[PDB]
Amino acid sequence: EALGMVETKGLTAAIEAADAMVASANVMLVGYEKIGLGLVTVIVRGDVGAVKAATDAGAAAARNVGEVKAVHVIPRPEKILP
Amino acid sequence: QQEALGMVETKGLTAAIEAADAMVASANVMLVGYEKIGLGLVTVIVRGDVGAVKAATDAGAAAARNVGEVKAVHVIPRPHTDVEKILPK
Amino acid sequence: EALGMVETKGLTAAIEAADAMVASANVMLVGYEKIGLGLVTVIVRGDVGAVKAATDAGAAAARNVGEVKAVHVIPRPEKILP
Amino acid sequence: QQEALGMVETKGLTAAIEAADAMVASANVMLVGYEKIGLGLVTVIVRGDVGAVKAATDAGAAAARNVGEVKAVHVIPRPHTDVEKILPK
Amino acid sequence: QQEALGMVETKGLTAAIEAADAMVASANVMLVGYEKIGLGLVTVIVRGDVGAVKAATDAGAAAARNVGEVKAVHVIPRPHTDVEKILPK
Amino acid sequence: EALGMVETKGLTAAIEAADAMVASANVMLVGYEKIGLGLVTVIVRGDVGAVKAATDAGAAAARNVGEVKAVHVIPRPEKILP
Repeated sequence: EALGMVETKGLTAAIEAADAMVASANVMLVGYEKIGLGLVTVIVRGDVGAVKAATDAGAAAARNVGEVKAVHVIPRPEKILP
Repeated sequence: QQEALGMVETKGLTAAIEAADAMVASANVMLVGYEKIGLGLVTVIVRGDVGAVKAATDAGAAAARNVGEVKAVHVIPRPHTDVEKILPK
Repeated sequence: EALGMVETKGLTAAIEAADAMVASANVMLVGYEKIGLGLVTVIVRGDVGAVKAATDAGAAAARNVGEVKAVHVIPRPEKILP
Repeated sequence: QQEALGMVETKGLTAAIEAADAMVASANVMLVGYEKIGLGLVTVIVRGDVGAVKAATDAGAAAARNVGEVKAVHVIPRPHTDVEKILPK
Repeated sequence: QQEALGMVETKGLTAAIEAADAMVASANVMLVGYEKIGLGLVTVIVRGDVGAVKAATDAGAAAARNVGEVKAVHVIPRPHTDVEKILPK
Repeated sequence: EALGMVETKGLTAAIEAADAMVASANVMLVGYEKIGLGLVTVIVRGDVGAVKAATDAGAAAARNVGEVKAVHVIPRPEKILP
């Protein structure tokens, strides 16, 4: 049960990422995190395969809207989230 | 391709309220809400038909431009079963 | 029943605007909004005439304290506020 | 011209607490509170007589300057019926 | 010199979650939590033995560097009676 | 019963200051304050002597981690805090 995240500059690029990820595979949206400097992180949860597929599609879709600052998959054993 | 989310991201809140007003008066769109992400950035979100949403965002963006900076303008067509599920809310 | 707003860089310029607007005409102070980057929006509600008079006086008074970033009147039919 | 609001806006919180202390010890002014607006900006607000408020803000600004940056210093004379009504509180 | 606090401060949240994961898998350290201070800065805090904490922070910092910027890496040895008392929590 | 504070750029430098202050003298940690721009203020309370000793040690320790923006002691008569 992996965690996946797309970090963007702008919220529009983050919602675009969230839409692309959930349509792409069997992943559940955990939520959003605002850390300032116009930075928003979109977090998904699901099996490793579904998470890797979702983040690649979420990053590719956000890229067309705004600047993607980070794309990452953590195949974890939600304790690690804020 | 029937249901959609629309957004106008501005630098300044006045430009965002101006966008929200122009959107709802220009097309058959319902205001979902606002989001503050820091750096003076505010996102205005609307919901309605893809055609209505594309028309609202173009009018929202044009009206906000007269007040402040518009940083982003975007339309996301949605499945219609859980249109608002992808929003932070 | 119009909405009026003065957006400033600095809070002192915003409180100065709020004071000038409420003394100028029959307008009710809705509140303040902080959006970061030192930006503060002062919002008033009242009839269109009273709102246009208040915002012109609020902008002119704030100008003497700090930098006014936006001045606007919306003659609306509070649903549109955050 | 009898009741007034006073403010000292600083870059840094230490300079703001230093201003608040200098204000209350220098003149017959009551501390209303603080406001954080981002960009490291903090506003200290005082209430009292116009004369006392002008004297407190000058001492608050001078004391804060030794600690940090002072971005704004201002006095607003108020009607006395609803002195604090204009504040965000 | 037995109990310690460790921290990795990053620009970006993804780099912070990556640090948190690398820390807990690399050494016998417990994740305390996160702190957002603005400017896109996030601090990840761990608790454990001084040796384990120095090993976790080095692995957390190295793993975060592959994702984003690491702004600070630090180890604070603690008395063991009230290890977490100094944290903002 | 004085107030003492160390203002830093970064949270790590602030926690380092808090640790150095509490070990240095008989001072109680009031708390932390985040004002944005990566600025964090660490506040202590105790007798004037203990507070002056704590802030000097807290500033010296933070200096080795990050940039200290302010160091100050107020020998007060907690009303003055946010």
